Parts: sequence; C-alpha cells; structure tokens
Amino acid sequence: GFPEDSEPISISHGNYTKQYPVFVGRLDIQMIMIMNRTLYVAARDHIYTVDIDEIYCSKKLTWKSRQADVDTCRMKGKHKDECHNFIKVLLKKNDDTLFVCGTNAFNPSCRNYRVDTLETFGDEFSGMARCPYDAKHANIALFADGKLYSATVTDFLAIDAVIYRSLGDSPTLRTVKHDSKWLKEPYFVQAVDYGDYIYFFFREIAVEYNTMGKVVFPRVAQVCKNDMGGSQRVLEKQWTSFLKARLNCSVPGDSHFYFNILQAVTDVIRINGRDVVLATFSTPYNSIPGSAVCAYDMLDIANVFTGRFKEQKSPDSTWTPVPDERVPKPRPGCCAGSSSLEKYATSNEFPDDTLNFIKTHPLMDEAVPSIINRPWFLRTMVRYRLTKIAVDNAAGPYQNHTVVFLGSEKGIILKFLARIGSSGFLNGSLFLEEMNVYNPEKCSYDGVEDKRIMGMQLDRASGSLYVAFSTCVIKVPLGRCERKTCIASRDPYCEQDIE
Amino acid sequence: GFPEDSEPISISHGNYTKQYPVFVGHKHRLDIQMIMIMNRTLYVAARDHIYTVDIDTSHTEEIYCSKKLTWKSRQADVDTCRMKGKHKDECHNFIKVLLKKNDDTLFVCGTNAFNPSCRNYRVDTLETFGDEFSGMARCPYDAKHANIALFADGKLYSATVTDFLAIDAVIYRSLGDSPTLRTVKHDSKWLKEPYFVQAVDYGDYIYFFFREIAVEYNTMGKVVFPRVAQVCKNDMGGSQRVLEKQWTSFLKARLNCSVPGDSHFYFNILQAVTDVIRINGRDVVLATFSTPYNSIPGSAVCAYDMLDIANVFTGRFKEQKSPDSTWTPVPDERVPKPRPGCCAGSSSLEKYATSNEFPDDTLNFIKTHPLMDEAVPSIINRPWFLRTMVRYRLTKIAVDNAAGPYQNHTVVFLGSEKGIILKFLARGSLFLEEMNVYNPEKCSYDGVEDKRIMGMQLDRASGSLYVAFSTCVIKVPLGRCERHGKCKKTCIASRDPYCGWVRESGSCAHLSPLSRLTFEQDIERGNTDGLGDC
Ligand SMILES: *[C@@H]1O[C@H](CO)[C@@H](O[C@@H]2O[C@H](CO)[C@@H](O)[C@H](O)[C@H]2NC(C)=O)[C@H](O)[C@H]1NC(C)=O
Ligand SMILES: *[C@@H]1O[C@H](CO)[C@@H](O[C@@H]2O[C@H](CO)[C@@H](O)[C@H](O)[C@H]2NC(C)=O)[C@H](O)[C@H]1NC(C)=O
Ligand SMILES: *[C@@H]1O[C@H](CO)[C@@H](O)[C@H](O)[C@H]1NC(C)=O
Ligand SMILES: *[C@@H]1O[C@H](CO)[C@@H](O)[C@H](O)[C@H]1NC(C)=O
Repeated sequence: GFPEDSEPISISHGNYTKQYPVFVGRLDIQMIMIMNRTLYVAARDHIYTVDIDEIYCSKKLTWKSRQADVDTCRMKGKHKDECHNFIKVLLKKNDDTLFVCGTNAFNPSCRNYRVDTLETFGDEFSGMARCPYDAKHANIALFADGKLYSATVTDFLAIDAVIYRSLGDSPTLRTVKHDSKWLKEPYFVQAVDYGDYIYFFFREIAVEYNTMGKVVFPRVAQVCKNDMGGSQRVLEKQWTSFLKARLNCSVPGDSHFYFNILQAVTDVIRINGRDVVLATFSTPYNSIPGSAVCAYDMLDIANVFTGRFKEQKSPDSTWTPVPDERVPKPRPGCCAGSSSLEKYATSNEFPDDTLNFIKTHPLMDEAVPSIINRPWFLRTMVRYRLTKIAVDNAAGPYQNHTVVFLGSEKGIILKFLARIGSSGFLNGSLFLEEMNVYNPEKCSYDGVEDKRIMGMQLDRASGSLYVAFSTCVIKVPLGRCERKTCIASRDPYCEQDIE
Repeated sequence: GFPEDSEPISISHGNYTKQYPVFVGHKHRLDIQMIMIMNRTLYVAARDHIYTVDIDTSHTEEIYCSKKLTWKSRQADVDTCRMKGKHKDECHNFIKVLLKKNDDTLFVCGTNAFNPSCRNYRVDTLETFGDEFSGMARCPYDAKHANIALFADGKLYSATVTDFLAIDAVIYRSLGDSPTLRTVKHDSKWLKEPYFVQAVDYGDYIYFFFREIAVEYNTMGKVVFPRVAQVCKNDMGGSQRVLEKQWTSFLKARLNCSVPGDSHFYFNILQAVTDVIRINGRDVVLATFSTPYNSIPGSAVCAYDMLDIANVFTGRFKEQKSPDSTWTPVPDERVPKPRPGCCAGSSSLEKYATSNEFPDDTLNFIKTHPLMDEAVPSIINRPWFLRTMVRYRLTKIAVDNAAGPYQNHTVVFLGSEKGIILKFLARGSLFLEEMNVYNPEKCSYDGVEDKRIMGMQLDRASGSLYVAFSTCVIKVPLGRCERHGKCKKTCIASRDPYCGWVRESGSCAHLSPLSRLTFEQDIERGNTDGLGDC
C-alpha cells in the first residue's frame, strides 16, 4: 500500500500571491544568490544587485560579449538568442573578490570583480572547464581552500563532460577523458565542501545496467581536497581519489520504488545533531510523474566509500563486489596524510597498483542509504516535478523548526515541516503549503512565458524567500498568516498548536 | 512527456446507478468468490453456497435467488482450521472452482476450511453425486488466494498450491482418463512465487497467464514479471529417466506491456486476462496490468495476438551461463531435436506417438530451460488504454466484440479496486464511459465498504454486464442511452455503439435486435454538424 499523497493544510493561488514584489531590471536569469545583505541576480550581460533591506536594481554589473565573439558564435550555427554573455559562475573568492564566469557567446571566460563597486579587477582568462559554453547547460562551481572545483563540459560540442579542479596554487586535475566508467553523460546538480573532501552530486547513465538499456542513476562522488594527481606512470594530472556511488532514494517494500532522477541538493546543514544534505528526486520523463525528498547523512556518504568496490568480470556479467583480497594496499580513495597512509606526503607518491585500481574501479558496490530509509516527503499524481530546494532549520519564534521550501518547473512552491514539536521524530512531516507564485502580468513579457524556477534563496533576516524565474524575481513572505482563526495553519511563522 | 489521461465522453455518478438491480442473497456476509454465466443462468460462487440467478426475468430494485447449492465445511475441518492458527473468518468452505464438466455435471471445489475438496453436482437439482475427492492441487486452501481451473478434452487443468503453507505452487492436470502431470516441485526456474490469473484453450495448447518473481531480473531486488505459458493438450509426461509424471511441453515468456521511450516504462503486475476474442481477423486476449503495489499507481490494457504468443515459443530459449552472469539466448545449435515444446504428432515429431518417447536430450533441456529469451510484443507495441492519474488500479475485464446494430464494434469494460467501471471502444481507443456502480446501501454489510470488483460477466442477450463485489452482484445495462432522452446531439456525440436516435419515438434508445425502426448513430466520426444543444 504505497503512501498516499496528503493534501496541503493551506493552498495559495495567483489570486493571493499576485501582489508580492517583483524585480524586473527579457532578463534571462541564470541564477541568484544572497551574500551578506545583497541579492545577486546573474543574467545575460549583467549581474544586478538588490538591497534586501516593486523591487529596484540598486547596482548592476555589465559584461557584454565583444562583437567578434558573437560573430564567431553565429558562424558556428548558433542562434542569435544564445550568442550572448550569460553569467553561469558567481562566487566570493574572498571578502573583496567576486569570481564571475560567462558563457560569452560559446567562448567561456572568467574574471575577477570587486565586491564593493562591481568594477573589473585584473584581466579575463579562459573559462574552459570552469564555465559552460551553453546557458542551457547545468554547471557546478565552488571554491575550497582557494582551489576552484567545477563541473561542466570542456568543449563546444558538449561531449567532454568534466569534473575539474584548477587555481589555488595546486595542480589542475580532471576526470579521465572519455572514460565512461568515470562519467557517462552526467548532468551536474551540486557540490559541497565537507571535511577532507569535496562531494559532487550528479546524474548519469548507470553502467550497472549497461546490459539492459538506458537507465539514469543519482550519484554522489568523492574527491580528496589534497589530491595532487597521479605519478608519471598512472593518472598524471588526473584525480587519484575519485569515487562515486549511487544514491538510494526509495519507498521500501517487497519491491522498492526508486526515484532515480536527481533534481537538486542543499548545502550541508545541521539537523538532529547530524550534518545532512536534503535532495529532491523525480521519476524519469517516460513514467508516471512522482517526486521525493530524501535526506542524507554526511557519515552515510563517507561510509559508502569505505565499503566494497564494484566490478564487471566480463562483458556478459552483472556488476558484482570485488573481494577485499583483490584490493591493493594502500586502499584507493583515502587521502594522503591520513591513517596508515601517513607515509605518503602526496598522491604523486602512491604506488602503481593503487592508482591503476582506482582508475579502473571508480564505482562503489553499495548505495547510500537515506536517513529513515525512506523519503521525508512525497508528491505523486501532479503534473509537475519537484526541483529546487531551500531550507530554514531555525524557523519560528524559538528558532527550532525545519521548514523545507520546494520549487517546480511550473512555478509551484511547496512548503513542509520536517519535525513536529520537541520529540525529534522525522517520520511524520506536515504538508504546510502548496502555492503558485508565478506572476504572468509582471513576468510574461518579450514573447516569453517560462515558469521554470531557476533558483531560490531563503532570507531569514527579511522573512522572505526569493524566487527566480527566467524573466523576474519574486519576493515571497516565508508564511501566509494574514489569511480569523489563523492558528489553524500550524505555520511556525505565525500560542500555536502544531501537535 | 508521458501520455496523460483523457476524459470520458460521458460520466455516471453513484446517485444515478443506485437504481440498478442488486443481488444480495434472498429468495450474512456473502464473500463472493466469482461469478459465471452458463446458458441463461448466472452462477454466484461464495461461502458455503453457489447461488443461481435467472438472467431473463426483468428484475426490480432487487434480484432474487432461483435455486441454491449448500456446502458448509465439516465441523472437524473448521476446528482443525482454528487449531492450525487461522482466524474464525478464514475457516469456512469458500467455493473457488466451478466448471461445466458436461451438459449435466457441475464440477465444484471449495477451500473447505483449509482442507480443499471437490465434488460433482447435477445442473438441474444442484445436489451432489458420487464420492468427494481431494481438492489438493485443484483448489486452494486459502480464500484470498488466486487460482485457475479449466476443462479441455475432459482433462482438468488447475493452477494453485498443493500445501497448507502455500509454498508448493503448481500447474496441474488430472482426470480425463489421461496421466497426472505437474510442474517440477520446488524448481524456481519453472515457477517462483507465482500468482495465477487466467488459463485459455487455444490451438493444440492450454495457455496460462500469471505473474511471478523474475529470475532474469534478480539484481536490484525482487521484481515481478507477467507471464504467458504453454502446455500441449496432449502431453503424456516423460519417461523413467526424465520428467516422469511431469510436463514435457511447459514453456513460458515475459509479456511486454510498455509505453516506449529512452527508458521504457513497464506495467509488470498482471491483473486480468480475457478469453480469446476474435477482432478484425485476429485472435487475441486483452490484459490489464498495473504498476507494483508499492509505486505511483498506474494501470494499462494491452492486447496480445495469439500468433505472437505462439511465435515467441518457437524463438530462442534463455540461459544463465554462470551464477552472476546475465541471461542470454541459447544458440539454436545447442537446441536438441525434437525441439523442446513441440507436441508429439506435430510437424517432424509425428515419428513420436507420445511424449513418453521423447529422447532424454529433449526432456533434460526443457527441464532446464522453461523460459523463452524473447518477450511477447503487444499489438501495436503499446497499451490501448491507460489510467495514470487516479487512486485506483484497473482489474477485471469484459469484452463485447459484436456490439451495435451491425454487431461489428468492439467494446471493452474495465473494473477496478474502487467500484468504478470504465468503458472504451477498441479500434487510438475511445473513452466512452466512467461509472461508479457500487451501491453503498445494498453492498455495505456491516461497517465495511469493500468496493473491489470480484468478477464481471457480460451477457449480450439481456444487454447487461453483471458486476460482482464480495457482498452483492449488480445488473448493469451496457449503455445509458436513456440519459439523453429527447436530445439528439448528446445521443449522437456519445458515440456509443449501444445507443442511437430512434426517429419514430423521437428519442435516444438502446439499439435493439428488434431493429424494426430507424436507428441513427455516428460511431466512426461522431459528426454532430447541424444539431443544437438541449
Ligand atoms: C535502498 O534502501 C533500502 C532501505 O535501506 C534497502 O532496502 C533493504 O533491502 C534489503 C534487501 O533487499 C531488505 O531485506 C531490507 O529489508 C530492506 N530494508 C528496509 C528498511 O526495508 C534497499 O536495498 C536499498 N537499495 C540498494 C540498491 O542498496
Ligand atoms: C517491449 O516493447 C517495446 C516496443 O516494441 C520494445 O522497444 C523496442 O525495442 C527495439 C529493439 O531493442 C528498439 O530498437 C526499439 O527502439 C524499441 N521500440 C520503441 C517503440 O521504442 C522493448 O524492447 C520491449 N521490451 C522487451 C523487454 O522486450
Ligand atoms: C521549540 O521550542 C519550543 C519552546 O519551548 C518547544 O515547546 C517546542 O517543542 C520546540 N520545537 C522543536 C521542534 O524543537
Ligand atoms: C459496421 O457496419 C456498418 C454497415 O456495414 C458500417 O457502415 C460501419 O462502418 C461498420 N463499422 C465497423 C467498425 O466495422
């Protein structure tokens, strides 16, 4: 008896949400992020800023592609609408430096800007492998210890999907070119900084099924922060700690129902004493639509990489565990400078047997279990899929509720509470709100009505959740209280029974 | 994207269907197991009784019982049943097998409080004659279990469990003055926790349809596959060295019901299967499938040509060369002669008068390889009907292939877990009707509303579909032609083969065999050009 979708304990409509403030500058919004007290809007040609304290553009950055780049782009058969500069990487390098990469008419490049003035600093440089050529593509970029971690394609034809590290005075490292054991048509979702590792969350064609046709799996991948590459013999200029595993997001039973299409992942956040990520999953395109929110314990992620490795004995075999006696000493995947690998100053010093093993065996046998071994949330027979995810784990007057905000491709935002009262149970989440937030009258212009939520930033200070569409940014209040007997909603933002 | 649910041309709610005649057992929770039409008699098999209902009599609000068969369990079986730890509600004689043996004899088996047994009964008198015999492997112990029974050339073909614990699932043949045959005991290559759905007589074979755990797909968990399997009607079993007193023709294959894409989406859980129906020059079965009970609920109807079914069993056999290697096709060079699964007396096998004369090579191979490599394609390689945005699954199925005044339309009736019947025209398919036929006031017995459809029997002569829930049977008119009354537009637009505009009465009506009147309808196009709404 597969869990039946509960209904929201509050629905809101374009009727109500209509009057929420909107930012408009077609804009072609690529992403948004809050830093300190300013919302950043990354779009075509520009990055606008909004003082979070109609919505007005308080300052804007400007970076238009040179005409020769546009012509070059056009001359490769690209349509005029995509041969512009679309900002696709936006990070703080430090307190003074914004790091900005644009598609730049299918000619990726990166630049440093100044936080305070938005003026240019230093000169531009190749964005190859740091930024996509195509604004339509999903990308990852993140700084850790000054090193830039990125995931995108290296090439104009988008065939060379890469997980890459460059900058920060360390060697540049990449995944093995065209090695489908490493990467098979990935789609990049998220990267997090944790402990000794960067963790990448993406989806790819599952080789575990290369016998049985086209199946997409959700993956988490590990890299050692201190990776220096291989020796001159094996894996030179390439990762030596790359390991990946299937994520497990399922409703269990005598047969398990897997949600395999990874949509979004949160940053690492703290819940019930644990460091976790929350991830939104969907059923594939060709299926009965369904979405799930599973949570993952950083420890469960870590533990998976200590388990057995996967192999395929012959082209006619199922994928099986490697018996431990065939695993070389030192064990692949551990970071030089740690327990029993103290004798290796760097990965450059790792032996051949270790480096050859990890080159050929990047996939772990086990799948990462989720916390509670089931989703915390489900949405099944609706004509939309859950995409973006923003959390507030300090919700309410006593700052102790975990409210999760979920977006969709149709401009719908769901809101739910993960934990009810002081007990700490997580097996009974409450569906607080289903709401349509997309505003046709302020967002549908320049021949474009697209309702895909491009991103969303939660801002406790200003009590609002900023929602990005392609052409507009909507300022939604975290709760709907004004709508009497308003204790009925069990909304921690609004005495109040939530029992 | 993924094809979304179309809406029915006409809708019929519980407040309207409530007038349909209902049988509840007057002339006590019924626990109806199955219904069966024979000639002009509707047989209702239930707990301790088979009720009969005359199909002719134009009934009122209530349908009444004409005569009655009584078979309550012996007290000793009831008490042994409770001694073995079964609940009180479980320890009764539920009738689960009912077949016409001949013109005079009804063959009946009942769970008998977890001690199955069979008797012969006379049609007219409904009283037993002859000794009782064992229902072991002919009828289940447990009422909630699904089972198959069928006669052909006098042989009884049954599919069920032999044991109280329900571990030894079997496909079985006995009686008919022929040998007794079973599927090999505890061999998971033959059957693995099967769920028996339907058996069919066709050509020189009996075809069984069921779901079981997939041995081909034992990686990521237990997965259930739907199957069709064949036996030779003339199977005599093997010889002393191989398959003695066992099938020598048993072969099975995956059934493909899927919506194609980059990744195909399967409906794997076989729900129901029709008898063989003739449709535009083709002999076919129609089958309902759902997504597993633990997934987002979806249902599908797929059709299978008996020729494609037969064709799969001539293709290549599957094998697993090594414990954790994948399942591959056996190359023909390794297939012995005579070919495993060929009936003695058939082309190039006529040399063999009997399966007991098959060589060991043949028998050993079929014992080892009962699974065909290929899956049975459905007709046009996609479902004729899908339900994907509803909280019910589609189960039972009834087809009328001679619908309309010219008896040339194909109308399909679908039942469900929630008392809803759907009606579509096969041709893609045209969603005519959705009706809730469950009657709470006549079918709820205590608190309980068990809205599951136990069986449907279509009766063309009386223009009725009989719908069984576990506590009542509802007499459902094939069409709701009366609804439209004097409105020609809606009457035509309904595009229902059972309904027409009758010029002389100036109204919509059910289109008679007594077609002594003009009967306008447009099924093919539905063209309403020139009519105004009412
Ligand atoms: C995904 O997670 C679930 C829950 O941890 C796993 O389900 C277990 O699977 C085993 C073997 O099938 C069962 O015997 C257990 O009873 C299941 N656990 C629960 C809590 O139901 C499932 O196997 C995982 N999938 C993968 C591929 O690792
Ligand atoms: C079930 O049927 C579908 C549809 O016939 C099969 O999908 C086809 O498979 C062929 C051969 O592998 C492909 O080249 C075609 O592209 C597929 N057709 C379509 C319309 O996509 C599918 O293989 C069958 N499934 C099984 C298990 O046999
Ligand atoms: C939050 O704090 C309040 C105030 O004491 C307490 O009553 C409530 O149970 C707490 N809720 C959670 C989820 O910790
Ligand atoms: C049924 O028969 C009539 C008369 O022969 C014909 O006009 C109609 O097209 C037929 N419909 C079908 C589906 O065969």
